[PDB]
Amino acid sequence: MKVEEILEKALELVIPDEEEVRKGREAEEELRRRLDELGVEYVFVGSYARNTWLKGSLEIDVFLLFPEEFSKEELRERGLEIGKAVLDSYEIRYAEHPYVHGVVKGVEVDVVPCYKLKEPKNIKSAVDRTPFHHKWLEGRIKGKENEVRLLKGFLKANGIYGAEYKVRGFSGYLCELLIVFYGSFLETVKNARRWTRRTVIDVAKGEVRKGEEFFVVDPVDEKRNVAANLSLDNLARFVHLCREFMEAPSLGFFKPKHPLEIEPERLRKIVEERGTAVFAVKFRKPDIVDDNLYPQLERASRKIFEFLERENFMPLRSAFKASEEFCYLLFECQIKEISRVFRRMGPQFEDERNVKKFLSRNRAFRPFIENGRWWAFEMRKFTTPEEGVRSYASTHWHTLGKNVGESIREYFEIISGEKLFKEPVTAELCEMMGVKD
RNA sequence: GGCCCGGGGCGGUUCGAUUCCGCCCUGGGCCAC
Repeated sequence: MKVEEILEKALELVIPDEEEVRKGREAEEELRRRLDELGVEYVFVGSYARNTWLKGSLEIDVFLLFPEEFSKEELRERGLEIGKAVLDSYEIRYAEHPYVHGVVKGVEVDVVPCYKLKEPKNIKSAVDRTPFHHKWLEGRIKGKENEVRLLKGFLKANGIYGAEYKVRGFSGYLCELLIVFYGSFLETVKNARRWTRRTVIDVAKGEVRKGEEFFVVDPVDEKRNVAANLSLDNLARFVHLCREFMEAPSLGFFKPKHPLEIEPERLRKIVEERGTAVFAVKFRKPDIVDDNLYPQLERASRKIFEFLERENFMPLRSAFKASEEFCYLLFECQIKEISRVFRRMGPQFEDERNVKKFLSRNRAFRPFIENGRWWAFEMRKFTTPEEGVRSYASTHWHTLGKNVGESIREYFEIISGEKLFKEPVTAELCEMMGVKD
């Protein structure tokens, strides 16, 4: 029931069993043949190549090596041809550049094209840095693969594994660098506890120093931060998870948390107990990829949150959720209703010039003096958050992200009350309000 | 697509805007890569 005892049973969840392992080898096997039969220069990389892949995440990455002189276009065309010829089923995919994804003997395969080079410089695209990352890692990580898996399993179970924008967590490469640095998962966890937002980990120099931000310097490129897209709050959650784990080790830290859905009735009661304004902006989800969508949801969410705060509705927290169908921007405010009149600060009494201009405005209530300066009562255009966001979203749709904003412009509604509790957002709402149990 | 930084125009808002809320062009860096 102590750390060691737990990490033992935890392996069971992160390490792939013989059947899954065999499936991958027989696949790498066949994949090899097909490529040699065309005599292509390739190099398996990624977690499959180093046996650092998490149980259930089997996927083979194959990078095709091309001469430095070949053209951008050449690589994609030939990469496509090759990928086409070797994959049972395929499907052009995209990221920095287009690439081929498919399945061989029942397993996911990625066929990426890149430039065969030597020495980190000369690099043209992040895909070229992958072989170097791989080289630096194969020798150093050998023998610690299960330590890598515990860390990945740990981060994954707590919703902070991937480095894509939907997650903003720890990339797999980062996890392997951490193991190489600390030696094991427990050592990584024990030290992470003393991590700060100013911590800088330098694998190449085997050093830990203070910086302006959390920086895990790439062994292959001292200027690149591997934890660049790890978010401040996600770094905080990890640090806090590590402290709690070392305090009360549990297998539970490696098991995915249950959705724990709730009945809209209890949710309705909670919001009533809160006395707050809970509402959502619902619009149609743009047909774009997560990497473009979620950063936009954050912006749209932030822009409106700041509108709510400068408009005095005392926002608490925000959230958002995407579906195949729609997107929801969720909000909770302390002010369900603010008055019509508010006070605008005017000039100091001595400034005759500005005072006259300030008093020249025809207002409904007659301005007054208070502690040396003039003030005026003014009337608002809206008195409820919902009412405010309807105005805001309607005229500032263009500042809520290029795609999200264009979608909001053509359609969006504001839901609240029971009507909201029926939408697919209860999970996000409970998280947002700290509903426990 | 998003984030950081820096320019040239603008609009609305305000007693007063470089500085609030936004929009055009526009140069550089970063991120998912």
